[PDB]
Order: sequence, then structure tokens, then C-alpha cells
Amino acid sequence: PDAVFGDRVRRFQEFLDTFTSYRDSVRSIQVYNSNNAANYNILPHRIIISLDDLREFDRSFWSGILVEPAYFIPPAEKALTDLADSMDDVPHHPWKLSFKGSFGAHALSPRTLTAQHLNKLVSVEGIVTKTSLVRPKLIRSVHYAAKTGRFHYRDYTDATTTLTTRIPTPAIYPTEDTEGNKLTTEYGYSTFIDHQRITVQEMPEMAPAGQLPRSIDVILDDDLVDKTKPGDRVNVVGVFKSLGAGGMNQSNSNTLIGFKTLILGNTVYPLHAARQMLTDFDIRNINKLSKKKDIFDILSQSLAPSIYGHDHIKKAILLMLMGGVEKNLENGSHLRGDINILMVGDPSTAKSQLLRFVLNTASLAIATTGRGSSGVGLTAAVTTDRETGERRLEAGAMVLADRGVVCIDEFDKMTDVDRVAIHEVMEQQTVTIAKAGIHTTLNARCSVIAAANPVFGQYDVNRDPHQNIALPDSLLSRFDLLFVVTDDINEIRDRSISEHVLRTHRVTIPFLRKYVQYAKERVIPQLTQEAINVIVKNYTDLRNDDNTKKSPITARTLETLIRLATAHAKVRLSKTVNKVDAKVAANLLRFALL
Amino acid sequence: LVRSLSPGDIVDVTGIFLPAPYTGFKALKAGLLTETYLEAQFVRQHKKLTSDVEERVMELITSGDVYNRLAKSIAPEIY
Amino acid sequence: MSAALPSIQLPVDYNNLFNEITDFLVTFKQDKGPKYMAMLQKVANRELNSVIIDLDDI
Ligand SMILES: Nc1ncnc2c1ncn2[C@@H]1O[C@H](COP(=O)(O)OP(=O)(O)OP(=O)(O)O)[C@@H](O)[C@H]1O
Repeated sequence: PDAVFGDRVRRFQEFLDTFTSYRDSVRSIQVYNSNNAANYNILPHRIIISLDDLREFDRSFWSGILVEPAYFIPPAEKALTDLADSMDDVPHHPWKLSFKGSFGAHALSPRTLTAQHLNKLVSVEGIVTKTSLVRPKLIRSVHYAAKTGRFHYRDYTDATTTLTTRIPTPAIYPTEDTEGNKLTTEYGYSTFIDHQRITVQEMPEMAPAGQLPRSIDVILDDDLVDKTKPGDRVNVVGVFKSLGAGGMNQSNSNTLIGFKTLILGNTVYPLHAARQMLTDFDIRNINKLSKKKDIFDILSQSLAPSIYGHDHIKKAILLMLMGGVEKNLENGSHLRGDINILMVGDPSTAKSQLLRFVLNTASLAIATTGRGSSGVGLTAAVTTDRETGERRLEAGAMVLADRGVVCIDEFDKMTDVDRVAIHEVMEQQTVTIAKAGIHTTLNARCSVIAAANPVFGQYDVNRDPHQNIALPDSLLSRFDLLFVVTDDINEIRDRSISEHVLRTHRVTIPFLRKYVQYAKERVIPQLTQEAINVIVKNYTDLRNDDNTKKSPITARTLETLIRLATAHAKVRLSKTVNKVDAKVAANLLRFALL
Repeated sequence: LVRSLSPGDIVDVTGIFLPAPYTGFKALKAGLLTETYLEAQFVRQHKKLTSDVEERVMELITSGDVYNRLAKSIAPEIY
Repeated sequence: MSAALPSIQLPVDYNNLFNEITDFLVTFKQDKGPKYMAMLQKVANRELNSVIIDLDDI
């Protein structure tokens, strides 16, 4: 080699200053991993090269990485790995790259493919909805002649080295090397690696309205597997790559593409438009405003900046969204610790308004639109044969709902077959199915939010308040709060409405999403004899007043009456169940029932 | 170790690991997929009439109390 | 054969373990005589076909 190797070596003296700040980093990450492994009685080989250390002072070496990314990366690895041993060889796995930074206009939205940069560096974002299997793969197996005690060596190359199209080895395992010895193979010293494909859709808001979402796929490696839950705003970066013989491997080859698009990439990141690290400053201010004894009320009014009133509804949403705990019974069935509120109202009274903006601040809680095909909580045994001999129970809609919220619409405008499914997932946290395959109890922590409409217009007052939708009481008994939104007409009421819609055709949100997601990590009190003494008195008088009046209540309603106040103390961020929480819990039900 | 497992056994197996070749349609498909299994070595199963049990049959005979203590015995978790 | 058929010399061989199983003869006298040899007699007379070579005896 002298021409193709010279600017390697000139870089081999160049980039060693481009890890003046990382040559500490790459050895500090292993010296304790070498230490703790010797005193057990763990991290991969990630070497994040920024742009900044390779753009401030190298230009010929720079643009080679963004024009021809095929003669440069295995140079960068081979010159990396000697520094692993030249730093660390006394105690007795190739350290590939990641390359974070910016890029300067390669945010190819994959609705667009490129004519300029094929076989180059690409930055891609979107959502994944495939999540295929996991399967290991060999790279190097070592053979051993059991007679004469001598060893052997063999490496298999594949379409996995990411860059060099070597002569493949169309072989699985050889036998009988040039001797009369029956070949033995040591599998502890044979190395493996995994292999997982995933398809990425289009972020369906920035693709303009002329098409359905498109998709491509990406092969990643072990370092960031099981990181990709289906429904994450992911952002990957890798090389663009074609493989496969198009036009010769079969004869006459008419109308068959033979150039599959692939991405053999690295370093995914979740984004947000779970990881939000805050400093000492904002963590102290949120304690400083915690000292105020009004902030439960301020958060109610600072949520929906368009609509008047409904402060009973507005406190309920933030009470539900933050969530109440479920303490599992030891060697016993745990109870309902989910909360599940419901609405109904005569039309155009903002029943669906506030239902869509809970999805923006959802904190990884992606909901459906309530279109009630069978698949709302199940699998329907969709396997697609998974490359000839693998059957997979593909996750329909509960792998996204776990420790999150959902919302569905149009209950009475549904068939029967969804209603039997919402029976099971409410009485029990899990679904278990055996369609043409395996019985499997997979767990789910869900919390529905409902929206239906009454049937006969404005007939609520002149008839019974109950049966007003007459969907089965299997769900009404499994739900707690049936807010009936009024629309009464008062000349000061509507006049106030008329300007407030008009004033908006022309205490903050990201602080709000931090406060709740910090409050999911604080301890749960549950324990004060004072607060439990007053609520049962508060129950008994309405236990005299439920049956001689509107609506009969049951024992599970008491498990609400702990749970609302339990979450109400989670707003307080304290470990003492106070007295003041028990007054808002009683008063909220009093409007919900009267 | 055969004939010693059951559907529904909350158990654990200890055993040794090896992958296996596929030897079918290995060129077009089946490039270097592996589809391993594990090979078993040991099973440590868990949570399983006048034969050293008569002492507790006497505890009902000596104490008596059929109509009420046994009534409080099954399902004492209601009102 | 050429092209990287031989490997590096590994310090972990098998002949050093082969003779170390030869000193798994009658020598373990802590646990009525050689106890793992006592189980060897209750198989040859054909009533049970599973020896147990644990790590406790190692
Ligand atoms: N009670 C209300 N107060 C203030 N604005 C309202 C109210 N109801 C509706 N609006 C205005 O009307 C617009 C749309 O209301 P929306 O379509 O959500 O009614 P809805 O809840 O969907 O009723 P339905 O589900 O029966 O159609 C919103 O932009 C909102 O500003």
C-alpha cells in the first residue's frame, strides 16, 4: 500500500492530539471494570469523537469522513486499539466508534432519498414500529487438533464489517484440516455478536400531505439493542449502504431491484419534541416553590390556557396524570392502583379539547384514537413467519400503555368485540392469550381516559340521570368519576367566553413536565392514623346519603378515597399524610355526585 | 433427568451452552444465523393418610369445633 | 495450510488438566472411603444411571 496508507499514518500522528481530552476517558472507564471484576464479592467500548476536535484544525482529513466514509473508519479503529494496550497491558473487542456531533445539512427525512449522498453519512430521525427478533452470529471460531495438541484459527467475514466487500466464505463450519486429526472446536474462545433489524416510519407531521408514511430499516449491534421501545422519537446516524447482487444472480432479471437500502449504524438517542438531568439550581427552586401552600391551585389554572373554569375537572387531570401507587400484596393479589376517570357531555363543550393536549406533555404515553379494531389490547397472532421458522406474538397496544396513559373515544359508537376486551384489562392488569400459539401472561399498567356522548340530545334532566348512555354497567362499576358537563346559559357567563376565544388568535409547560416526572421518584407515605379516622366518618354520612339519594356507591369507592388523597400528598412532596388532603378528596366527590 | 418436568413448574435449570448449525437453505437465506439452545445438567424443582401426619388429624379430634372453627377457617377475609 | 490457519500460542492447554484428572483418583479422603468412588459401585451393578460430579468435591 504506500498511497492508500500514507494519509492513514499522517492521520495516525494527527488524531492523537484529537484525543488529548479522551485519552484519560478511554482508560478511566476500564480500570475500575478491571477492578470490580476482580472483587465482585460492564460497559461497552464507546469512544465518542466529537466534531469539534476534528473540524477546528483538519480539513483534508475532515471531508474524507463526509464524502468517502469507506477508506477511513477501519483506519481509525486499528490506530485506536493500540492505545488500549499501550495504556493498559499489565493486567491479564475492537473499540469501534460512535461519532457524535452536528452534521451540516444531512437531516434527510426518509420520505426523501438522496441522489447526492448515497454511501455517505446520514442523520435520520423518526419512529420505529417493527422491533424484530434477536439472534447471535459468529465472527471467529477457533479449531484445535486434539491429536498433537495444536490449535487453529479461523475468521468468517460477512455483510457486517460495514465497509469492505470482501470475498465471502459460503460456509458454516469446516472439518478436517490438512492432517489426519479429527478437528475439535473450543467454543469458549469463539466469539459471537448479535444482529437485529428495525424499520423506521416517518414522523407524520413534517411529511407534507401527499402520501402515507414511508420506511427504511437499520441494522445495529449489541451496544444499543433493547434500547428501542416501539414508539420512541429516535434519532440514529450511520453509513448508507447497498448490498446484494442485482441482475446476475438469476438470469433474465426483469423488474427486480437488487439493491437493498441498509443502514449499518451506531449511537441512537431518544429525544423529546426520561433523560432530563437538572442542576442544583432548578432542583432547589422547585423545593422553594414547594414551600408555598397554594401551588396545588396554581398548577390547576396554569394547565389549559384557552378554556374557562372546570377547576374540578382541571385538578382531576393533573391528579390522574401524576398517578397513584399500587402496593403489591406479598403472596396475594394486588388491588387496583390505577386510576380511571370518565367524561360525558352535550356536544361542543370542550370534551375533546383537553384530550389531545395531554398527549403533548405525555412523558412517553402514546395513545390511540379509539378506532376499535381487535388489537386494542391484544396481538392477533401476527408473526409474518419471521424469516422461515420464527413465530412472534407481536405487541399490539399494551407495550406502549405501560406506566403511561391512553385515551379512546366513541364508546357507544362501537361494536361488541372491543367491550369484552376492556372488561379484562380493567379487572386485571394483564392480558393472556393463546391464539394459534403460546399462552403468555404479559403485564401492563394502564389508565384509560374516556369520552362519550349522550344519545337523545338534551334529555339528561327530564329523565333519569342514570342509564343515560346505557352501555353495560360492567364498566361504570369499574369506573369511578362520571363528570356530567353542563352548558347552562348566563349572560355574564357567555360574554366572558366571547372575548377569551377572541383574545387568543394571535406556570410554564416544560417546568410542569419536570415537576411531575420528579414527583414520580419520591417516596410514598400512606401512613397517618389521623387522616384515616376522618375519612371514614366522611364516608359514613354519605353512606347514609348514597342509598336514599342519586347513586349507590360501593366498597371500591373507598379505595378511591385513599388514592386521591394519596396522590394529593404526592403533589405536596412529603412523607406525612396530612389532614388538609382529606378535605379536597371529599369535596371533589361532592361535585362529582351532586 | 427425563420425565421430571411439568407444564406449570416454577423451576430453574442449570446447564451448559452451545449453538447449533441449521444445515438447510444456507446460501440464499440462513447466512450466519445461529438459533442456539442450552443443554441441561440439573433441575432444582421448587414449590410442590396415617403416614406421619396423624398428629394433626388428632388436633381436630381433640379440639372438636367442627361447625364454627372450620367455618372461620375457610375464607376469614370477609365481613 | 497458509492464511492464518495457525493461532496464537495460548497458555491454557489441556494436558495440564488431563493429568489433574488423573489425580482425581483415590485421593479425596475428607469426603466411607473414596466417596465419589463409592457411587461408582452402585452403577456397575446396574440399578441407577446418573453420577453427580459436583463442584463441592472440587
Ligand atoms: N366550554 C368551552 N369553553 C371554551 N371554549 C370552548 C368550549 N367548548 C368549545 N370551545 C372552543 O371550541 C373549539 C372546539 O371544541 P371541541 O371541538 O373540542 O368540542 P368537543 O369537545 O370536540 O365536543 P364533541 O366531542 O362533542 O365534538 C375549541 O377551540 C374551544 O376553544
